[PDB]
Amino acid sequence: GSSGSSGGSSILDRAVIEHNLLSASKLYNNITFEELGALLEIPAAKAEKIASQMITEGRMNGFIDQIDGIVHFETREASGPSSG
Repeated sequence: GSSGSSGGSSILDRAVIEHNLLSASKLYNNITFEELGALLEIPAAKAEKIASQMITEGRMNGFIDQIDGIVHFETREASGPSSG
């Protein structure tokens, strides 16, 4: 299984990615690791881990879809199904 797996390569501004992740979460309703990484200029592997790390860090709200490999971001003014 030839997977990306990007350890150390670029030490770009990690803060930017963190914010960008939050910015995109408020911008792009949904984006893939490939695109997300292209936005942060980072690899999907990094954006994937970062995205996941962000959620775990509480920085980002939502979950990562491994079924479609898309990052599910939260949208302003949202809750879900009708509770009751």
